[PDB]
Amino acid sequence: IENSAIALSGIVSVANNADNRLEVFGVSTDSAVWHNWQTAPLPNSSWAGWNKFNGVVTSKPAVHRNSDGRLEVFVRGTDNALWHNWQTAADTNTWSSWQPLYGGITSNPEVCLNSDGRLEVFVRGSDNALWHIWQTAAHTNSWSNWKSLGGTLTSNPAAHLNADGRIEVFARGADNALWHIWQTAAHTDQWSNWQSLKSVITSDPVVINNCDGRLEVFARGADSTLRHISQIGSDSVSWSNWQCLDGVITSAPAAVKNISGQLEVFARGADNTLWRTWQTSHNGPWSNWSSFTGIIASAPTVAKNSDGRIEVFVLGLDKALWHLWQTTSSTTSSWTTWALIGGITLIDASVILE
Amino acid sequence: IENSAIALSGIVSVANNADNRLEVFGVSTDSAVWHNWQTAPLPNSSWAGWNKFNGVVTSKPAVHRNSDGRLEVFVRGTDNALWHNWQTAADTNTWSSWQPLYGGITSNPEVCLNSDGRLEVFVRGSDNALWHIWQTAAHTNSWSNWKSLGGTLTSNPAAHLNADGRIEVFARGADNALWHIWQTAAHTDQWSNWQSLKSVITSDPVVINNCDGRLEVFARGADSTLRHISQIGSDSVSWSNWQCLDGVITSAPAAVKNISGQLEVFARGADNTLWRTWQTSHNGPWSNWSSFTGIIASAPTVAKNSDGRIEVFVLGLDKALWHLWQTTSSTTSSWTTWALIGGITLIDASVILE
Amino acid sequence: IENSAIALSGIVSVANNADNRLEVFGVSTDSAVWHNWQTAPLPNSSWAGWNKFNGVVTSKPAVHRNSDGRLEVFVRGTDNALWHNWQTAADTNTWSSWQPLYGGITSNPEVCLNSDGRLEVFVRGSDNALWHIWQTAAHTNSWSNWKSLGGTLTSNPAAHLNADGRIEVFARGADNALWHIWQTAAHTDQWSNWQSLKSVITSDPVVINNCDGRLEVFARGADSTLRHISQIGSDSVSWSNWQCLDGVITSAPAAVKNISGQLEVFARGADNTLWRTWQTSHNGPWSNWSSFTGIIASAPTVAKNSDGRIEVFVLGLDKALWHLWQTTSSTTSSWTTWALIGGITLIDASVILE
Amino acid sequence: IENSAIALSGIVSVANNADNRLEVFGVSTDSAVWHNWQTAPLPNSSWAGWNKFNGVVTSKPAVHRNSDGRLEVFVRGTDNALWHNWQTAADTNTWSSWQPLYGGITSNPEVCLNSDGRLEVFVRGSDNALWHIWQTAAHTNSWSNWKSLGGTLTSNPAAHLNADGRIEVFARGADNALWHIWQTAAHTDQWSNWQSLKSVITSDPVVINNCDGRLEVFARGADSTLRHISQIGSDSVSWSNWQCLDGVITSAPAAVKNISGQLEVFARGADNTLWRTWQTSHNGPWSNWSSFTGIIASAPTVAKNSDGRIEVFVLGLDKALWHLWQTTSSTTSSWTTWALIGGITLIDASVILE
Ligand SMILES: C[C@@H]1O[C@@H](O)[C@@H](O)[C@H](O)[C@@H]1O
Ligand SMILES: C[C@@H]1O[C@@H](O)[C@@H](O)[C@H](O)[C@@H]1O
Ligand SMILES: C[C@@H]1O[C@@H](O)[C@@H](O)[C@H](O)[C@@H]1O
Ligand SMILES: C[C@@H]1O[C@@H](O)[C@@H](O)[C@H](O)[C@@H]1O
Ligand SMILES: C[C@@H]1O[C@H](O)[C@@H](O)[C@H](O)[C@@H]1O
Ligand SMILES: C[C@@H]1O[C@H](O)[C@@H](O)[C@H](O)[C@@H]1O
Ligand SMILES: C[C@@H]1O[C@H](O)[C@@H](O)[C@H](O)[C@@H]1O
Ligand SMILES: C[C@@H]1O[C@H](O)[C@@H](O)[C@H](O)[C@@H]1O
Ligand SMILES: C[C@@H]1O[C@H](O)[C@@H](O)[C@H](O)[C@@H]1O
Ligand SMILES: C[C@@H]1O[C@H](O)[C@@H](O)[C@H](O)[C@@H]1O
Ligand SMILES: C[C@@H]1O[C@H](O)[C@@H](O)[C@H](O)[C@@H]1O
Ligand SMILES: C[C@@H]1O[C@H](O)[C@@H](O)[C@H](O)[C@@H]1O
Ligand SMILES: C[C@@H]1O[C@H](O)[C@@H](O)[C@H](O)[C@@H]1O
Ligand SMILES: C[C@@H]1O[C@H](O)[C@@H](O)[C@H](O)[C@@H]1O
Ligand SMILES: C[C@@H]1O[C@H](O)[C@@H](O)[C@H](O)[C@@H]1O
Ligand SMILES: C[C@@H]1O[C@H](O)[C@@H](O)[C@H](O)[C@@H]1O
Repeated sequence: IENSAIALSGIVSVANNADNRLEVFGVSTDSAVWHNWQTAPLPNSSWAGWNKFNGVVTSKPAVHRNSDGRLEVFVRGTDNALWHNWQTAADTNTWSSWQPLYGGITSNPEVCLNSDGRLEVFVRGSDNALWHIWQTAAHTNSWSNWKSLGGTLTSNPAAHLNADGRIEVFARGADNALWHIWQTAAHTDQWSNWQSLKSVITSDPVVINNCDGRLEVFARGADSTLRHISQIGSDSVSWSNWQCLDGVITSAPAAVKNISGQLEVFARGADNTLWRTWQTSHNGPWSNWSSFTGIIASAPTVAKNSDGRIEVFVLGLDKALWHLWQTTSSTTSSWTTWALIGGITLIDASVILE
Repeated sequence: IENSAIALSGIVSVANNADNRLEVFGVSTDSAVWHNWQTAPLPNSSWAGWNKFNGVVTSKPAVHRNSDGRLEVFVRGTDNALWHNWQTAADTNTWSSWQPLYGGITSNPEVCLNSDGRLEVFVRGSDNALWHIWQTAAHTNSWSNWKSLGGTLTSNPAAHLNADGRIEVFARGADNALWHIWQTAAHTDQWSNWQSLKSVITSDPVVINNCDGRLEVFARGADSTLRHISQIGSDSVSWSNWQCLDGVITSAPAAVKNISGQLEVFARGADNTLWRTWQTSHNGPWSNWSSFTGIIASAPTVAKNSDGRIEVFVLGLDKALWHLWQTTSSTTSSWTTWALIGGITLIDASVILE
Repeated sequence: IENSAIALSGIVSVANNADNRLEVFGVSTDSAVWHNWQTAPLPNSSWAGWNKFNGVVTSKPAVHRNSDGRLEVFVRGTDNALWHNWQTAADTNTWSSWQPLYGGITSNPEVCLNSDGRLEVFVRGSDNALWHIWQTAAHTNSWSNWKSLGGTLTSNPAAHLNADGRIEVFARGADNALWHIWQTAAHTDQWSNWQSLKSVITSDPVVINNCDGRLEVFARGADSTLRHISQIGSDSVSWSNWQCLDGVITSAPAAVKNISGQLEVFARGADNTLWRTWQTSHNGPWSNWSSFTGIIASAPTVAKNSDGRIEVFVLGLDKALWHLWQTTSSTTSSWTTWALIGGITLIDASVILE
Repeated sequence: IENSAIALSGIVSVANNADNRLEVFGVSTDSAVWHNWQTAPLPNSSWAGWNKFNGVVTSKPAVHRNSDGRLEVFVRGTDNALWHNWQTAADTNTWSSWQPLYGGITSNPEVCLNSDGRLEVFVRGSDNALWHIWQTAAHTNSWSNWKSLGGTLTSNPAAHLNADGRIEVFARGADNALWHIWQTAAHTDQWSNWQSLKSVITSDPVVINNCDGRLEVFARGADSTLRHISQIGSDSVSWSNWQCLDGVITSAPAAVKNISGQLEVFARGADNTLWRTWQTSHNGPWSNWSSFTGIIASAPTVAKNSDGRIEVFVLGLDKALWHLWQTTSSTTSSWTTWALIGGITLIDASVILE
């Protein structure tokens, strides 16, 4: 692979509803967003069926739960501006129409919740810089003007809250290295300069928080293996060295923290099946990758159920959405085999960044 | 102290709003509930002033945030039944009137959020058993009938979610030991039998979750010192031995998990000042207690701000509410000295359990 | 029990030979020291039989392995002075006669190895202060003069190396609290002043090193339960608060670090059987005590075999030495039941400190 | 670099004497072994000066301390057989002549101490298999016959005790992967078959024990960076995945466990200076490499002083031995700059394995 490659992304965005039911969002062959959901937060739950939002879209959709429980989806439109829609009541299938947030968008949108309850969206803009826009009041349809954070992006952005409430954004730069920028006071429009974490990544970065409040970042490297880095913590503003893990992966990775507090990472492997690795102990070494039966056609998208059970979604060879999950909450739970969520097929609507 | 004593409780209940502003609830000399809140989730924020809910009450009030962000308060009424009121919109000072949930209540109420978004309330009933009632749909004013969990309670109940979504309830029993009972499937009406954790406690139990998903319980013991016990974990249904910490305490303890993942405990000490102890490392030993200047007249009530800063509320010698807090998010942050939240005085409305 | 009680001690001293065979030393009804050893460092090993050192003694004997592998035993004599004898070659049953080190001794002797290979002995002296004497060259029969470290002791001393090579000595003081004093430079005659760790202990203190280089001290408390305290570490000269563990114990405790790095403690329990508790995780909480069948008449003495298997020695109701051990090296190994090491009976020769 | 390269090795072997004084062994331009030692185990200690053992040698020498404190050195002779010499008394400069152990040796020798006090030596033999020979009685000049462990070696062997007393040997195989073989009962002639840890290493393997009893192995990889792997533990016979650390290294690595229980690794870096990395927390992530001033001409050899202070030895550009060390025992201690141990120059006598 080339240093400037971006690994295959996930095919849906997933969220937990206010009642913790999983709900997924993808783009079908009509270039419209469709969604589907569990009807109950139970291990046996049926799924409602695929329901369409009217409107042609031009990016992967991004979803986040508002601080009042209402889901809200962000997507690029036919006019290359940002659009969004939302549940008008938590846990209810009453949605707004797509509504305009304007701007000129050249990446998939990335949405984060500030620690004061206000949603905030990050995109690459028409000048390849990072731009953002936010709710000016928690869970309200009052949005700011667009504002630039500068930089030159060559990946989609990835945003995450630090334990102290400061949003931090990660993105690949013009030199194919991982760069990052952050709020310097929680949920305030006060930002750092861009700083480089070095190395070379060949996927979007993926970021998760450890129990102990340290951010950890995962990405595919130049040699096509998983690599990761973490904050040193203790009021330090330093990071660890990079480590790679053996095993060639062929999609973006997806990270999750299990209910035991340990990290797990999923990715499509060299044989195009789903691979999983997990920390064997607190901060510990990582297990050899383990494989699930079945060839997959997207990166995994990983979520957790109301009872902590991990669930994974992927594009199948039939171009439909499949999922599998842990049967019980235990960290040693067995897993199901891939099952179909049928009724539509999906396309990869991700913005082509080059 | 006698084995059957119940240590002095906190004087307010505290919650985070959907936007993470702190809001406190207490009972004034008119035997009505009043509340006060931060106007913004900032370290410098002013407080709105004391506002009254009309209605005479006969217990300490209990507050919880619904899964749609709306706060909801539970209290015993003049008729010894359960009453509740709620914000009609998240982050808004538009409240319902007190509305009836009926029942015969002989303890302070305790409220928990199930992992499927439904509030659930636990009380001691007219026959001294544990009784509960719940929302039948997430964040909706549809409630179940009252149902008995049996037992004989001599403390208020304390409820907490396990990492796998199962509510677990702790309460002192007829033998003055700590007992507990739990959902055996997450957010389902399937409960265990009562089981004893043994020992003798002289306060309500206080329960918190560790990073690694293990519950930890704190209480004052027969010798008036803090003692604690924790789940062994690893799909075990066993608990650790009890450990006590040196230092005589004179109120209920209050536990909090800081943004570094470590536990801290606050309690009024033998000299009637606020004492604090913290885990020195991951699961580690506990620090010697450290003292804050100022004589206090209630147990502490502890909360965290939107940026992770710990904040403590207590009754003063003037019978008014005071608070102090960490000045920065760091675990080594300095602390302020007690400041007054003036305008009313408070009484301890806790139900007298004997 | 009274605050000034000293819990029943172990009946033998145990050491590993240069080849790691266990060897035990006790006092028989002739008031002479006898010893016995494994003939091979194997799980099935026979024991050689009881062999007598000629000479009447007046304390429990203390044994340590020199830095050249030779065992060396220290004891108080009929003249109340210190005497010692030694293997003249490692792993060989060729011993010196008892040889004089003089002094006036009013406690059992305690021996430690400095980090530069020189043995050092600590005793309470005729004026109740701590006194010490040392090899002036590693593993050589050249000893210093007696020198005083001051203080007032009401227990036998317990000495242990810090991770940085500094000997630290623990002993109960005139106020029945735990006190300690330490080298301020490794293996040098430069010592701190006495400092109090506070509390009240009713046994000799027992000290062990954690993996992470922090000393941890165990003792019985005023309420007859096990209590413990540890160094905070990180170049701090502070200690944790004291914690007690539920369960009444009736002898001195014995601590050991298993080959997994976790601490375990053994003690005679309230029912006069052997009890065991272990840390359930890294620095973690402690297990409920578990009991071994059989009434015992001394504190346990605990050792580790060449393969890490834990082995325990106690006085039986027949006044003979019994032992049991782990059958395999695993931390979850099963245990044998008490077996007799027959041929002599033993007395408790410990110096009566009052 | 090629997959079959073996990274530059250290220029001396180092041991602690019975009194913990450091002593180093190297080969000079006369192809004889010389040694030098600290005169006292102190931070300021002078060194004795270079002293020659008569006899021409044909490998790097290997040194180990016997279980009776006497150092013993192993080397290949002019006849390609194994030779050894020893201190005849601990801590004394009275040495045997080189004495024969015979055999046909095609690697540097590697020496380990069994958990029953018997030295054991591992070499590649005339048929490229692993061969070994051992003391049949602890610290005695009675040796076994040579015996084969099979395999095909392309690196020098590296041997280490498991926490349970079983020797484990690591060596690169015919496929350039890391292989290992182990005693299946502690200090017994009962061995496993060879098993592969996979990957590709371009240096000798280096093995150390973690506090928690798990072996960890370090080696340079095919991409010239440091990589490492560890035992999973918990009576499992599994290992972690491999991880690499960013940073090109140009010698064998040297690992050490500091007195805080954390691992540190030293290696010559891409700019031919000494680099150091350390675990930032328990099992934690690894720091970015830090550099010491000065170009070096060998891998580092790392030791610990009697007080825990880390000390490093390297070949200088003048072909003499240099060292630097921590000034205090603290983990954050400052370091000295390179100082000369003058009087001879050294050559790399390592056996050329191809
Ligand atoms: C995001 C970063 O912004 C500037 O610093 C560029 O010079 C970097 O190459 C990178 O694109
Ligand atoms: C809550 C518990 O319920 C029953 O088991 C009683 O026998 C106990 O004493 C306790 O009150
Ligand atoms: C060992 C200690 O030495 C002195 O400080 C005494 O005052 C203490 O009581 C204690 O005995
Ligand atoms: C040491 C190992 O021994 C055999 O298994 C060989 O097939 C391997 O290639 C390796 O050399
Ligand atoms: C998502 C939105 O759907 C609408 O129908 C379009 O008119 C907008 O341009 C945008 O594409
Ligand atoms: C997303 C932002 O929208 C604005 O309208 C543009 O002017 C900016 O360059 C950027 O593209
Ligand atoms: C995940 C499923 O595995 C099967 O082998 C495929 O045939 C399906 O299309 C799908 O990819
Ligand atoms: C809290 C409620 O306030 C109301 O005014 C009363 O009528 C009810 O009895 C109850 O006390
Ligand atoms: C709280 C419950 O209310 C019901 O009405 C009573 O019948 C129960 O005994 C219990 O007190
Ligand atoms: C906390 C405050 O400390 C002061 O000393 C008291 O005078 C106030 O009443 C209040 O208790
Ligand atoms: C241990 C020593 O044994 C000898 O026989 C005695 O003479 C000494 O006094 C001392 O008791
Ligand atoms: C052990 C020491 O021996 C010396 O001879 C005595 O003078 C001291 O007081 C002390 O007893
Ligand atoms: C440990 C052994 O247990 C048995 O019950 C006793 O009869 C023996 O004397 C001995 O104490
Ligand atoms: C190390 C030994 O030194 C001796 O002098 C030689 O005779 C042997 O062959 C061997 O080299
Ligand atoms: C080291 C061993 O020495 C023996 O003499 C040889 O026969 C073996 O092949 C091997 O080289
Ligand atoms: C370590 C020392 O650093 C210096 O720069 C060199 O000149 C010396 O030869 C030696 O290598």
